[PDB]
Parts: sequence; C-alpha cells; structure tokens
Amino acid sequence: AVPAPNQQPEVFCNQIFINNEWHDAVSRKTFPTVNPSTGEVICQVAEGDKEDVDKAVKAARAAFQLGSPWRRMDASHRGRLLNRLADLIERDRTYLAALETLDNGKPYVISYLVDLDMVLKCLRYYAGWADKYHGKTIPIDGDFFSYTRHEPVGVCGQIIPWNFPLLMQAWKLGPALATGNVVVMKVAEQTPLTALYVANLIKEAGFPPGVVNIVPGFGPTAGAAIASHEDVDKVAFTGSTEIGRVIQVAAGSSNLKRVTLELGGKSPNIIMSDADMDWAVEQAHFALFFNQGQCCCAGSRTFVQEDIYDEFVERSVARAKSRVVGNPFDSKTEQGPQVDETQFKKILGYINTGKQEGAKLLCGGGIAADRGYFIQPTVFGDVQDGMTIAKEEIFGPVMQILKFKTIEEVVGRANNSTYGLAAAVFTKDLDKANYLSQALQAGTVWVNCYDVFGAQSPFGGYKMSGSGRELGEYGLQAYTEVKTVTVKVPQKNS
Amino acid sequence: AVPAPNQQPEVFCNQIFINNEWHDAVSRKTFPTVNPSTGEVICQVAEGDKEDVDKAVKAARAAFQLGSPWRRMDASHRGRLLNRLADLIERDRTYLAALETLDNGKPYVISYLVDLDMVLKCLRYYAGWADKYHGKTIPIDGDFFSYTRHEPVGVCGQIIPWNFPLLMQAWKLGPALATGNVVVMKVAEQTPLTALYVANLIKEAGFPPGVVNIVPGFGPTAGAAIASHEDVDKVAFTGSTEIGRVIQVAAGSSNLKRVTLELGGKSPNIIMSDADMDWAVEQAHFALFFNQGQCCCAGSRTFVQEDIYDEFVERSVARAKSRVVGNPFDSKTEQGPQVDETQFKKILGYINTGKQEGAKLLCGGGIAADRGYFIQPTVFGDVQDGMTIAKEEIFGPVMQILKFKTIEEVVGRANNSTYGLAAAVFTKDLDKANYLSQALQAGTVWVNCYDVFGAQSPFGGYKMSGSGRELGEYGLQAYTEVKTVTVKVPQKNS
Amino acid sequence: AVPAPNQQPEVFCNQIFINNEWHDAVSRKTFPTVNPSTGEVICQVAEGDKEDVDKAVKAARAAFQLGSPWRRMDASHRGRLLNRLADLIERDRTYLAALETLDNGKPYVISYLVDLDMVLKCLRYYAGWADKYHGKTIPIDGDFFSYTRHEPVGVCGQIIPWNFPLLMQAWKLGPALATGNVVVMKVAEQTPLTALYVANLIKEAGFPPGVVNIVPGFGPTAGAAIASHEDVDKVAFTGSTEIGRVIQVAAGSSNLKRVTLELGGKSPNIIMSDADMDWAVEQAHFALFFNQGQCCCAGSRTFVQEDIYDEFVERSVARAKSRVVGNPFDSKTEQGPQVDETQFKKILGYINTGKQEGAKLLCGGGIAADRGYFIQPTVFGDVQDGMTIAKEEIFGPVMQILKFKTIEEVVGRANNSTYGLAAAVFTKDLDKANYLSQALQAGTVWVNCYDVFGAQSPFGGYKMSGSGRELGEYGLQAYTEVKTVTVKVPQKNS
Amino acid sequence: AVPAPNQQPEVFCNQIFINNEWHDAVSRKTFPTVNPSTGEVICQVAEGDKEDVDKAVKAARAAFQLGSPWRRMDASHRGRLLNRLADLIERDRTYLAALETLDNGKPYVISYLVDLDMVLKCLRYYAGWADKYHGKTIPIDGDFFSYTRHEPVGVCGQIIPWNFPLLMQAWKLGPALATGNVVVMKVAEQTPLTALYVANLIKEAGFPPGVVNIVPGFGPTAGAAIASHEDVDKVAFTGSTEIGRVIQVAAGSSNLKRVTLELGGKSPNIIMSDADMDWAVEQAHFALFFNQGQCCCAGSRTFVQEDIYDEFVERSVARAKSRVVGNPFDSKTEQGPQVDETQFKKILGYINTGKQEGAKLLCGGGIAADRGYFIQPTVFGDVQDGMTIAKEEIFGPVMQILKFKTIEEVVGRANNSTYGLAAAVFTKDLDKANYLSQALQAGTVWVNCYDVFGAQSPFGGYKMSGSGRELGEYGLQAYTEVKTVTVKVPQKNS
Ligand SMILES: NC(=O)c1ccc[n+]([C@@H]2O[C@H](COP(=O)([O-])OP(=O)(O)OC[C@H]3O[C@@H](n4cnc5c(N)ncnc54)[C@H](O)[C@@H]3O)[C@@H](O)[C@H]2O)c1
Ligand SMILES: [Mg+2]
Ligand SMILES: [Mg+2]
Ligand SMILES: [Mg+2]
Ligand SMILES: [Mg+2]
Ligand code: NA
Ligand code: NA
Ligand code: NA
Ligand code: NA
Repeated sequence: AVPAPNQQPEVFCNQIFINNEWHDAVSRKTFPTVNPSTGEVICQVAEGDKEDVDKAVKAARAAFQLGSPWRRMDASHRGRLLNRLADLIERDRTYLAALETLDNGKPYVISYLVDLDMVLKCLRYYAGWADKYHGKTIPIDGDFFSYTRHEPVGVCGQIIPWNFPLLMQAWKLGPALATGNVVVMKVAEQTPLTALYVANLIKEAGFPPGVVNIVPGFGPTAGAAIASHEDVDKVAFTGSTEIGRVIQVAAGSSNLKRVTLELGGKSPNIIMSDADMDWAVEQAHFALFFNQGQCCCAGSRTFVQEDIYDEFVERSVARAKSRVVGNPFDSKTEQGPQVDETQFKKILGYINTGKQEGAKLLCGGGIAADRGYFIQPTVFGDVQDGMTIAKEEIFGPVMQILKFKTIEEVVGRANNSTYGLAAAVFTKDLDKANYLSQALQAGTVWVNCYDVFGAQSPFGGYKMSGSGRELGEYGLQAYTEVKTVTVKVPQKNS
Repeated sequence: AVPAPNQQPEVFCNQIFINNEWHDAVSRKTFPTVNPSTGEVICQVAEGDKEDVDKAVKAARAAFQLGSPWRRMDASHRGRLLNRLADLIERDRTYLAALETLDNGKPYVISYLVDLDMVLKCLRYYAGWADKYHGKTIPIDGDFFSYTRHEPVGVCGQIIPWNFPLLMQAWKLGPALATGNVVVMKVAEQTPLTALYVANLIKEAGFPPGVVNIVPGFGPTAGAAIASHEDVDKVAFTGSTEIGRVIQVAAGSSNLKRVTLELGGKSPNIIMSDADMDWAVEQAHFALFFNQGQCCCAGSRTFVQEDIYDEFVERSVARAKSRVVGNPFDSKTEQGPQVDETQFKKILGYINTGKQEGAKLLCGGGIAADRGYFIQPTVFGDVQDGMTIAKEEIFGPVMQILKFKTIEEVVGRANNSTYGLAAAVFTKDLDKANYLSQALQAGTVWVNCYDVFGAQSPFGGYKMSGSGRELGEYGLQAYTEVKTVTVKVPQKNS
Repeated sequence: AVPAPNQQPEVFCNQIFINNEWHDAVSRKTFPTVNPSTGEVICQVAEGDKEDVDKAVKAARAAFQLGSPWRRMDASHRGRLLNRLADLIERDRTYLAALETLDNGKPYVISYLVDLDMVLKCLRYYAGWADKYHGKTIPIDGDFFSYTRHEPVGVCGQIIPWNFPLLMQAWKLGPALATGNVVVMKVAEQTPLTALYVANLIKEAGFPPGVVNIVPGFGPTAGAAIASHEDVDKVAFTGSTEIGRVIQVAAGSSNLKRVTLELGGKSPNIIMSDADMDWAVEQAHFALFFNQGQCCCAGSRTFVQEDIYDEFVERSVARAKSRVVGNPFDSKTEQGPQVDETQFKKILGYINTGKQEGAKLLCGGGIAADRGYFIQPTVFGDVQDGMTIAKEEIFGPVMQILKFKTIEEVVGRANNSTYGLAAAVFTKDLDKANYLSQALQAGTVWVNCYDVFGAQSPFGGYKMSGSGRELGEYGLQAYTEVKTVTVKVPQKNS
Repeated sequence: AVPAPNQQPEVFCNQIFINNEWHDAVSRKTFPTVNPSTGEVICQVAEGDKEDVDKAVKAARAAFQLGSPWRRMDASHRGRLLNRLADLIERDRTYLAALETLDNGKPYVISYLVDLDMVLKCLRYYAGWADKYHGKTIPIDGDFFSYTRHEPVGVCGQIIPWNFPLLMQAWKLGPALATGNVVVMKVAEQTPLTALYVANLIKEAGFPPGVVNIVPGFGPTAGAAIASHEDVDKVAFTGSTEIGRVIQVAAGSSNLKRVTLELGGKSPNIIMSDADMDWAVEQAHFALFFNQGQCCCAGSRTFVQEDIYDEFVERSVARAKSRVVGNPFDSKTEQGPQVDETQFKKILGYINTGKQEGAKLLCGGGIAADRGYFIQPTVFGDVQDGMTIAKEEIFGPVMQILKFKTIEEVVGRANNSTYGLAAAVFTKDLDKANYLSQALQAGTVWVNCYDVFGAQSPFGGYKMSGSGRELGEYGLQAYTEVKTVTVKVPQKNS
C-alpha cells in the first residue's frame, strides 16, 4: 500500500549547507539537475567549489572543538538525535520518495518501499551504536593501568554517488554521527536534491551548526577539494575505481588523511545444476536489473552450469522481455531511465561492444523510448571471460550469461577479476554452498539470494572493489581514532 | 605412531595437594582406586573430607590476597605458566596416557592420541587468553569516565567426573588460571591418579603455592564441603543432573557462590534419508560407543528416516559386532571396560529394562568377559520415545535406534526431553541442515559429524543438561567478576 | 522544570496482566496497597498465587514457540518496540511520576526528574542493543565451520523490589526484551500500581500477547511459584540477601533454571583527608539519604580520615538537620515517608540498636510525623566495625560515620563485610584513587561521586550482594543462551 | 644478569630470503652494512631490487593459495609456530642481542634486556591471538542467516626502519602470521643483519616456504617495488612522514592495496608543578635520550611549568652531563653511536640550527668521539614553539625544554603540531591527569611514566604521525579482510 505520489514535487533546497544555514556558492554559479525521465531541467543548484569546501571545513572544525556542544554531548543523546532525524525522514517519506524518483529515475514504488525504508533502518541502527562502541581496559605488563579511548576521527569528508542518493547519504551519516564526528559531504551532481532536503531535517532534528555540512557541485572541483584538504582528517568515498585511485593519491599527497573506499564491481552469480530453477531465474534477474542495473554489486556475470544452461537462458530471456519499462511514477513500471545522458551513451556503447565481440544478443539491445534515457532490458548469451562486457562494469540493464562445467572451474573464473565486491551461489547442497562461499574472493557472498543488505551486516570490497567496510559494527572502525592512556599505579594487581 | 606403553605405570602421587605440598587426610584415612580391566586395587589414596577442604580453601584464599605473587603477576606471565604446564604434560605424555588407561579403563591409544592431545590443546589455548580478556571504557552520560575491570572471581571450587580425568581437569584449570583465580579441585574417587600427578607438574611449572589445590575423596564429603563452603566464591561442577541440583542448592544455602553446571544428556543424532550412508553409520557408531559410551553428549537417541532405516540398522549392527573389546593396553582394542562395578551393574540393568519394555535386541546385551567390567556393544532397534532406554542416560555401550518420517516430526521428538546438551544432523541438504540446527534445543549441534570439540568453541547444555559454557571465550565469563569504576571528570568530551 | 502533579492520580490498572489482557486472581482475592504518606488504602489489587503464575508461564511459553510473531520478529523491530514503549512512558511521564510517589512515598520531583528519566534512558539504551549482540564464527581445528547463535534464554521470571518500582521494571524488561525473551514479572506487593499501568503501555506499543506478563501478589506465594516453576528457564531477582538464597535454592530444587541476583549492601564511602570538604559532605549525605535511604548501594558506612573527622561530622549533622521531611507532593520536600509500616518499625529498631551499642546519636533518632511512616534524618558518630548498625543493611535515613587513620587500614575495614555491592572514594590524589578503586571489593567504585548510574555501565554485587550484572552490555549475558553449530566442510581454509 | 657478549658475532645470513632458501640478488649486487661504533664495514648484503621483490611476491602468493599448507593449517597451529619461533629466538638471545648492537649501535645490555625481551613478548602475545579473532553471526532482518568470516588480507608488504631492527620485525610478523597472511618484508639497509638471521629461525620453526620472505635492499628500489606491486594486497610501513606519503601515493597509483602507517613525531612531555621532581627528571631524560634518541615517540618537547622550571633544568642538565657515552658492548655505556653518518650529520645540523635560532645551549652540542657516530647528550633551554628544533623530528640526543604557565596554555601548545604519536603528563592530581589525557591529541598518552609499551596495548599516531594501530587486538584489524556470507533460510527465528 504505497501512498499516491506527487509526480511534480516542489524543490525547497538547492544551495550549499553550512552551519545549518543555506549559502549560494561564493562564485554565485549554479548547475542544472536533470530529470532522466524527460531530459528536462528540474532546477538550478549552487555549484560548490574549493572556496565553499573551505568554509564547510572551517565550520566543521569549529563544531569539533573541545568543549563544543557536539563534543560535550552525551553519547546517548547523539543516538536520540539520529532517531529524531529518522522520525523526520519518515514524516516526509512520501515527499522524499517522489523527489528521489524525480531526480534519479528509479520507480517511485521502489523509492518508497526500498530506498526510504533502508534509509530509516540504517539511521535507526546506528542510533543504537552511539553509546555502545566501547574502548578497552588492558592488562598490560608492569605496574600500570592501561586503557583505550575510542574518540571521533574528526572532520570527515564524505563523497557519494548518484545511484542511491538518500541511502548513500544514510550509510555515511549514520556511523559518522554515531561516533561523534563532523561532516563535509559532497553529493553527486546528478542527484543533489534529496540530500539537500535532508540537511533541512538535520537542522530541525537539533544537530548543532557545523556538525553536518553539504556541498553540492562537481567532482574535480568540490570533490578534489575535500580529498586534498589539509584540515580534513578522514575521507570516505563511494564511486568508480578510477576516482578511488585519485582519492587515495590526494590523501597521500596532502595530510595523510585516513581513507575508505567503496568502488565498483563485476560480481559473479553462480547457479549450480541443483538450484531451484524458478527461484534462481527470478533472483538472477533481480541481481542484475535492480535499480536500472545501477548497482555496485550487480550480478553482472551470471555463471550457469551446462546441464541447466539452455532452460535457464530461455526463462531469463522471457523474464527480461516481460520487464515493464516506463514512467517511474507509474506503479506498473519495473524499470525507469538511466541517471543521465552520459550513462545512457556509455551503456549503449557497451551493448555495441558486446555485439562486436561475438556475444549472442538474445533480447533488447537498443533505446526503449524517444524521450528520457530508457534502455531495453538486454541479455547476452554465450559470454566468454575475455569479452569486454564480461570484464567491465556496464552499470545498466545488460545481462551476461556464461556457461561452466565444474565447481573448481567456476571458482577460478569467478575469482579471475580485479573486482571482488560481491558474489552469489545458488544450490541446495550444503557442501557446495560452504565450499563456494569460502573460496569466492568477495566482500559479500549471498547463498540462494542476492542484494540482501542489512544495517547489521558489513559491506565492502576485496581487491579493487574498495577497502574497509560499511554497515554493521565494522562501519564504526573508520570513524574512530584510538587513543591509549597508560598510567603508572602504585601496585598493579589482577 | 604411538609409543609403547608401560602397562603398569608407577604411582608417585596419591595424597592431598595443598600449597604445593603433599598431605595425608587429617583423618589419616585412605580409599582404594581400582583398575577396571582387572578389578584389582591399584593403590590407596588419601580420603579428603571437610577438614582437608578447609585447609585447601584457606591456602587458596591466602594465595589470592591483594599483593600476593599470584595477584601481582603479569597476565602474560600467567600465560607463560600455562604453556609451561602444557610442555611438562607433553614431556610426560606417554606416562600420563598409560596411567589414565590404568585407572579409567579407556584404550591407551585413545588416551595418548585423543585425551592428552586435547588436554594440551586446551591449556595452550587458554594460555593465549591470559592477557586478552579486556574490560571496557564506557561512554556513560554526564561528566564521568566509566570503565570496567575484569577481575578474578576468587576461590573457585571445581568438582569433576571420571569419564575424562585429565581432560576435565584441563577444561577447569585452563580458564580459571588464565583469569588469575585460585582453585580447590575435587577429582572423582574412581579416577584420582592422573590429576594428582599433574599437581606435581603444576608445582614444577612455577605456580605459586595455593593457586591450585587438589582434594581427592568422595562427593557427599569433600564435594559437598566445597559447594557449601562460606569462603568459596564460585563452584563449577561436571557430573550427573541429580548432583548438579545438590550443588546449586548448596550454593544458595551457603554464601550464594556463583554456579556453572555441566550435566548429563540424551542427545539425538538425526540421520536424514539423503545422508551419506557409510559416513552416517560410522559417525553414529562413534557418536554412541566413544569412550565406552561414557560421554555426556553421547548420541544415545539415533533417529533414522524410515526409507533408510533397515539398511542403516543392518550396517550399525555389523559395526557393533565387529567392535573389538579387550585389554585397553592392546593396540587392537577399541573398547575397554566400564569405569567401575557400580556403572557396570547400572548398564546391565538398563539393558534388561530395554528388553522388558519391548525394544528389539539386535546384538550384544551381556557381559563381555569374566574379569573386569566389560560389556558387549549392544544395539536396540525399534525404540519408542516412551521407553526408559530412550529417556535415561545409560552411559554405556548401549545404542538406541528410532525410526521417523518427517523433519517436523523429528524436531519435536528430539526436543521432547529435559536434556539438551548436544544434537547432530546428517544431511547433504543446505536448508535441512539450517532448519534443524536452528530448531534443535541443544548446546551444540553438529552437522555431518559428531563429538567435534575444539578449545575455541563453547560447550554446555540447555535445559537440565547444565548452565553456563566451557571452552572458547565464553569459558572465561564464569571466572570473571566485573567491577565498574565511574570517575567524576572536569568536563567530558567524546 | 517540573509539571504540577495530580496529587490524587486515578488507578486504571489493578489486576493480573496475561496475554495483553486483565484478569482477576483465580481465587478472586485482592490485597490493599497503602499510601505511605497517609497510611490509607489507595485501592485493592488482584492477589496472584501459584495458579495465576501457571497461566502466565503458559502464555509466555506459547508466545515463545518457534514460528511465533515474537520469535520471527526482526531483532531491529524489537528495538523499534522498545523505543515505542519508551515514547508512551514519556507521554504519560507526569501521571506515572505522581502515581509512583503515591504508592512508594518518594518525592514527586525526584520521581519525575530522576526515576522516570532513568526509566526512559534504560529502555532506549536497550532498544539499541536488540540487533547488535552478535554471536561468533570460530576458527576451530579441522575441516569444520564453527559458529555460535545467541538465542534467547526463554521464559524469564523477574521478581522485583519496591524501592524503585518503575526503574526496577525497566532494568528487567529492557535486556530481556532486547534479546527476544518472554517475561513473567512479579512486582512488589507494596508498590504494584505503576508497573501494572506500564503493562497497558506495553500492549499499546504493539508487543505480542504473552511476551510480558505481570502477576501482582506476595512473595512466598507468587514469587516462590515463579522460582520453583518447572517451565521457567531463567530467574532474575532483586531484593534481600535472605530471599536471594531462597530463590537460588528453589532454582536448584526445581529445573536448574539460570539465576542472577541483585541483593543488599553495606557500601563504604571513604573520605580521604585531601578530599574537597564541601563536595564530600554533600555527596556523603546524598550517598546515604537518597530515596529515604532505601537504596541497595546506600553509603551506609562513611569512613572519614581522622584529621578531617570533626569538621566532616559537624557539617554532616547540620546538613541532616536541614533536610526537609514532609508531603512528597510538596516541591520543598527532600524526604518522604518509608515505604510501609514494616520498614518503618525495622528502622526504628535499628536506631534503638545503635543507641544501645554505644554509637553516638548526633541528630534525629525518632518519628518525624504522627501520620504516615516518616523518620527523622538520623546520624550516628564514632561507629565501630563490630556494631550492628555498621554490619546490617538498615535501609532507612540512618547515617553511620566511622573514623580511620591510614589508607591500608580503611581498605581492610571496608572489605571486611559479607556485602560488596558498591564503594566510593573521595580524594584529589591520582595514586590514592587508583590504589583504592583496585583494592575495594565492590561491584561499583565511584570516585569523587556517588550513585552515578548509567544505562551503559554494569551494576551488580560481589560476595553476598548478588551475582551477575545488570545494565550495559553485560546485562545481556544472563538473557542469552549460547548455541554452537559445528559443520563439516569439504576443506577448511583461513 | 646479562651474559657476556661476543663483541664480534659472526654473520651467517646476508642474502635474500625467498621460499625458505637464500638467494643472491638477480643483479648479483651487494651493499655494505656498517658498524656505527667504528665506521667499519661488517659485511656485504645482497642488494634486492624490483626483480627480487617479484620473486618474493610470487612465492608469497603461491604459499597463500587456497588448499596450501599455510591456508589449511589450523589457526591454533599458527600459534604453535609463533611460540616455536619465540623459543628459538630465546635460545639465540645472547647472539642476536650482540648482533643487534653491532649493526645498530645501541648498548648490548639494552639489546638483551629490552629489545629481545620485547620481541619475545610480542611474538608470544600474538601467538595467542591466532585462534581467537572471531568473526560474527549477525541478526539481520528477514529470513536469512548472516555471518562474517575474518579472512587473511593476503600478501602483506612490510617495510621497516633501523631504530629497532628485531622489534620492528616482531611488531610486523606477529599480527600478520597470527591471522594467516603471507609476508614480503623489506628491512632497513642500515640494519639488515638481525632480521635475516631470524628468517633462518622462521625456517627452523616449521613455517611453510613463501609464508615469510625477506628482501634486504634500498628504499626507492626494493621498498617502492613492494608499495607499487600489482599483486601485494596490503602494505604496512614504519618510517618518516616523507616516505609515508610516497607509500600511500604508490598504493593509490597501483592496485589500491590497503595501507597503515607508523610515522615520526614531536611528542610533548608535560611536567606540572605538582609532579614528583626526581621521577619527572629521570623520566624526561629517558623520554628523550632512549635509544640514542632514535625513538619515534621520543619526548622531544619537554614542557615544564614555570614554578619548577629552573630546578627541573638544573637537574636535567646534570643528568645529561653524567650520561655515559661509549662502546655499546661496555656494560657502563648508556648511549652508543647514531645509526649511520647520514643521521650523524643531520643531528649536528639540527644542533647548529638550535644555536642559530636563539635556543640556550646548556650542555653538549658536538661530537663525542673521533671514531664512530657519537654525539654528546645535548640540552636546549628556553625553547620557543616557533623554533625548528621545536617542530622537526631530530632523532638524536638533543633535548628541548620549554616553559609554560597554565594547563589550558600547554594543551594548545602541545596540540599545535602536525604530529601526534604520543604525549605524557606528570602530575599527582587526578583531575589534571584526566583533563590532559583527554585533551591531548596523541595516539598514546602516558601518565607519570613514558615509553611504556605493551604487546597488549595499541600504538599508532594521530594526524601525520600515521594511521591505523599496531600491537594489542587492534593490531589484527589491518591484517584481516572481512567477508559477509548471507544465506536464505526457510524461516528465521531468534
Ligand atoms: N537488594 C535490594 O536492592 C533490595 C531491595 C529491596 C530491599 N532490600 C532489602 O530487603 C529487606 C526487606 O524488604 P523486602 O521485604 O521488600 O524484600 P523481599 O526480598 O522480601 O522482597 C523483594 C521481592 O521479592 C519477593 N519475595 C518475597 N519472598 C519471596 C519468596 N519467598 N520467593 C520469591 N519472591 C519473594 C517480594 O514479593 C518482592 O517482590 C529491605 O529492608 C532491604 O534490607 C534489598
Ligand atoms: Mg567520474
Ligand atoms: Mg553420584
Ligand atoms: Mg521479605
Ligand atoms: Mg630515507
Ligand atoms: Na538528475
Ligand atoms: Na579406577
Ligand atoms: Na505502598
Ligand atoms: Na649498520
């Protein structure tokens, strides 16, 4: 039961957020944000750059000073604030979901039932961690009392992507705020709206000025300014592998700020011959096509055992052909447009590459509508490991199905990648499930399911899919600076 | 690769161990310890009673005084001491294994390869815990600095059974010593020898006097004296459910000392129709017949799915018939005698009960030799839940095989018990394994295996099979007294 | 800032709470609950006995069945429910505070600003734990996958005292519910009202029927029925050392249910010569007189160094004399009446004992009013260790001041007790503070403060002050049943 | 009790260690390692470069393959191997200490009693962690079973400095091996000898070929090769801030390997007016002069309160003048030479800068001997925050004494630095100690002591002194790659 959306949500926030106030870019420049469903401009947004980031960092540093309201605040109260923010987001759930769809393109039903639900669960999960991430009292040698204080890392720069606007903001703000840090966030230029509105809710919830600062703008400008800043203590980035390298290089070239990266992937979804056919087919479809295929851990490499290959392919093709593409605001729409023209073109280019390299086009392969950035659900059969569409992150509704014979074979082929964000295994066998989940080199291995995220469970990549983990208890590690205090005592006893 | 045993090991220790010295009982009384393989007396052992326990408790209390060598000793050094004890036990491995067999009756090969190996692995594991069981620094509300000190619980009374003499001693000493406690141990009257010799090694290792005290003697005397003592802070008991109740009542009646119990069981071993027949058969055999069937978590209720029942039974009977019973010192012996005459007769009474109640005797059922306490491997088929041999812990080589149809059925029947120490599931199906492991009400659930103990994994019972857990990190909880220190500070900051 | 109270709050709940419904006792019997400020009957309350407890246990067991709404509920949702209950309690904060004062006697201002605040903080803290009390994946030896499930302990019997009605209920419900257990609570016969109203809010919050059941009644009847019940998995008791013993004996005599106890104390408050005089005097007053002296960890033994003894006593006596005693609803009242006539008389008997044993009566010592159960703030000087008022828990506004010379002397004198609930040290010296906090044998050691409780910090006693800990992460241990699952895998790898 | 040293220990190892075998550099080139005490060449050492690192990485990768001896080895056995290595290092303690002194220059007595003792304590500590760094079982939403596997991070490149050759090797090998990783270590060109010999002991201990590989050589060559390698999963570096940046940039430019850094410092040692004069003076001396002043956390900024400044300075100057400089093998020597000519000159240059900037030279200031790299213990008084010697890491026996008035003042001045490795506070006041320890922006804050390291307590820097922590449990974080396994189950229950 999803509330009727407002297909034309009003925009109340489109500037730079510093000290709980709205500012125009120092340059006074603005950039347009487009609605992918029509190709039309929604509104202008302040174009933050280096000078704006500088104002944001100073505000955050000021809010982080010893003795400030944010630093003195009870840990439990930080939890109270996070829950309040969640309550406020829930109050405006219908509006935010609509605005999310307008600027991103994903179906409103999904924005409401999935994106916003996950945002609420993430913030509420971390609210609980606020006063529970204990330090330790250590039984060190000699006559000493030794313990550790889990302090905030400090001024945290957070650069996020456009595929899950609200959710990426939550995954970042949740752990940072729970541990008492201050934030300078750089939202994606393609989807700045929903994040900016949430800043209004952050102010309404009671967060002190400067605790959360959002600077909308481009990457090489605002993004690089944050990564290279001399007064930013830590940076958390989610995006392409290419930019992740630039982020880490910026960190090492500047003040050696701490770094955590959540990059792309080319996750393998392995279907064994003993899998439940109907379930595997539907899950494999979801694994790749979810969120217009714009998911970091998308099952972009569907390995299917030769005994069930033919049947699996027929069913997969049928499902892809029945996948409804249209206006995201229509409750019947399963797939909306791609985020922008750049992604639109990049995906079409990959489809063309797939055709040239010898992959078998089974369905789709072209534009789905003359207005917007809609692409037909595309499925390639008989894909070989050496093919481009088998090695590069397409980030669109383009499925690759590969055939394999043995379990040893598939392990080597699945792990033969520079990526290692996620992986999946579909089987009814206990030993095969354990054998594969142990052998697969990925941050997350789903068994008989896919895209199962939980605020409780860690998520991150192996190899070049990133470093560090987000969500769960692990998501607090990167936002904590450990201090050891060793005190001389008259006589130590157990 | 088992060294030739000394079939008549010399006894060097047979008195009360207090303050790293050997004492006769105050009463000067002694009791005989018998060799179950011949029924002959090995030697006399000091019969400790209340007055002897009192001397041991005072010695322990003195060793636990603030400022004592044991209290001031670095946590890491306690670890060094435990590793030293392990090394000494390894030096005398061949001797201890032989002595273990002589007094307990289990096969020498098993004493050497299993019991002693596990003892070594238990002590070495806990040695590593000595300086790693951290306390916490807590982000409490207000201007305070709050933290916890994990202190030793104090004088720990440890009462152990006779089925695994050396191992039960290790499971008790390892965690207690790693956390800096002092001990007053009451070993079983049937097998006091090996534990007493280890006391010599404890002294040789460098442990301060009074840290470990051992009082051989009977239960209602020495055992009850420890459980009811006004100066014993904690008691850990391993034995029958009947005595466990007595221990807990004694604790409540005395000084409210902390209690942890490891009692009996009637563990169900579930064999699904899709299990590997050969494997399940051999494992089910081991699950019940191990250590003359004198194992707390023995799979005494073998549930077999109707479609594979007949074949499973035929193979089970054949294996039981081929099981070699004889002199424990003979390399070909799989099963030695029962611990003593009391157990010998108790088991025969159960076999008679099984015949009278209608269970089908498939093999064995009687005495295996005219000398010693040897009983033929016995297997009962078509056992029903209401039968005595299906509800009561037999503790002998008596196997119960029950038939079942559905998975929902077996769950209910397996959980329909006052016991809940362990359980096992044999299947190749992922979902069946996960379904059963979650549903079964047991402290340990083995999947496609049985009797897999690891110093790293906890062991304990649900319901009336005990309370608390031993082994792993959990094994330190009961030996730790938590102290909170909350300090007023000028101004708290995150 | 305190809202004007309704000095005559209406009672809406006075029956037995089972399956979210109100029931009369099977016997139809009722008992009167008195207002200690007037000695008049507030109303009648259903007198629950064994048969009523049986209905409660069965309902709880039913709500705990595998596949039930409570068992299947997401852990995070349990957190949501706990936060909802907290919100409902805050909505009715003014009403609950008034009702607390009416039935207990403590000052309304304190009920509102302290009791209810602490209740809200306790529930909100534990709501955050609901989905974060992780189990473990263990690197066990051999080819196995070993892990632990942290399951609910089951049907939890919770028996609470009358000194902090709402708070004791919160301390019990918070951790139990956070971990997925079901509850059968027995509230104190002297103060059943507030807890019963909270049951209504529990139903309003959405908790499934049978998750929380409250049975008002007496101890030897309803209380003993819970402790001795064959289907109660765990019992948590807070009360006298005398009844604690009875509970533990009942547990051992019945089904060996797990037990945690929170008993009395005779907590020492040590004031060193270098302490801040004004601060120590005020805190020492609060340490003992708080909540009409009806506090488990009351600083009933005030040790003062000889060089500051005379001045400390003069100031303490003056503070005691200025302490306003009267109607709890009057904002100027610091101290209300004692809970009932039984306590009233017991305290008067102790004051007489103090006079007879040679303690110097400095002020007070008699009845403060003709109506109600008011006792004058009483101070005894030159108290000796052997005196009864120095060894037994008075639980009234009776202060004992003892003189001491050295720091070594006070450690021995403070530790020479069967109690060990709490302790405190007042000093400006780093070494003295560390020396004492380590040496003191108490569950909580406050430094330069007293009665500082935090939902984040554990609380419990050493020796006969109880066993186990409440609050903090440690508060979840007793409500968790650990299950180890060890699965055989094809080939284990690190 | 120090055994007489062999002042001319024979060198047995001076090549590249790959696959438990000794190899010459592919280029066949060698470099000389000098004895700083005489300026003479000890021996030639294989000069490893990129090609040799490539051989090392491939061997490490091979040893890390799924199914290899190192991967299948029980975690507990990895602990057994670490303890064995520790025992072997202890067997050869006298020899290793002598060789440490010969190549590094530090006093033999210190090498024996401190360096080697700490090495032994580090390895034995981590040996215990091998099978205790548990993963988690998470109570995720929905019908799923979610858990994490704590897997080894992989091929770990470890680059270490020359100030503590053996110890730096222990701090790196202990955690890496405890968690099942493989290593390619690059020891300092100035002190390669001792580490190479330890490789012989690693082979003798039973560690599989390729698990530990050591490549002696220069930084821009061998070091850079490791940091930029496409198949190295993680790099741990200990050295200058300058090279730390190069390492992080190389990591971002190559394969985005994980990075942890342990850089330099300019640690403030604060002496309050109420400190114990004698103690503070002796500890301030040790704080700076330890290990010829070649300590990362050296107290290079001694802040002394004005009221005790003159007395503190007089005593400090007297202690520095009495400090015995000479042959490190002579028992009376407190200070040996600097590690090499480059450091020698760098330190002399800093002393010159101190004289030019206006700092008051109180003692020393020049060369202590005509042979070797000996520098007189130098003390500068009246140092100002803006002076070069007050901002840059000198790494020599040059002490800076600065005067201050208030506690608020010293906090600001102590924190006004790009470094933040450690700090110290000397005071008898509880409040001041807690105020300062909380306020100071440093990885380790010592109270009434200094240079107190424990294998149990974390060590690392804030700001530019590094990132991540070493030692303690935290030391395992960087050598662990978290994997989440989420399995669909029929029906999830608590
Ligand atoms: N430890 C504490 O925090 C605490 C709390 C309250 C009172 N006390 C001590 O207890 C003394 C007496 O007061 P009290 O009568 O209210 O304590 P109590 O132990 O008798 O009552 C506490 C709770 O236990 C229940 N209870 C009583 N008998 C029981 C039994 N036989 N089986 C099961 N439950 C039973 C009572 O009904 C009540 O719910 C006080 O003067 C004080 O010394 C201690
Ligand atoms: Mg880009
Ligand atoms: Mg018995
Ligand atoms: Mg009573
Ligand atoms: Mg260099
Ligand atoms: Na857009
Ligand atoms: Na015997
Ligand atoms: Na009352
Ligand atoms: Na050298």
